[PDB]
Amino acid sequence: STPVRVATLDQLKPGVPTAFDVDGDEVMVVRDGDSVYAISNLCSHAEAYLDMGVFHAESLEIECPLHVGRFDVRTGAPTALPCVLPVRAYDVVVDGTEILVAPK
Ligand code: FES
Repeated sequence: STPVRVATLDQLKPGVPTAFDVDGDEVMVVRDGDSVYAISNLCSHAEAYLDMGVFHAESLEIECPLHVGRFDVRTGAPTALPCVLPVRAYDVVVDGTEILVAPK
């Protein structure tokens, strides 16, 4: 009603974060195994774009490229300084190989 289709699951390399426009909001999407996670692409610490940082599959953290703060991709929770405030997490469903993200 309606979500945003960003990509097909296998168009995403596992562990490689990308960003998509979801109804005006920029959203970082990343595959781990067969799971897909989505959070705001904008770091809460200062202006930086999380998809251009480093994804840590073992801990499910995205590391900001600018001051290397971290967020949990499952929840948007800040998990390493200097990030101290969470970013928005987006609900994601994979349906028939299509990755669908619920808009804000
Ligand atoms: S802008 Fe992301 S840690 Fe500073």
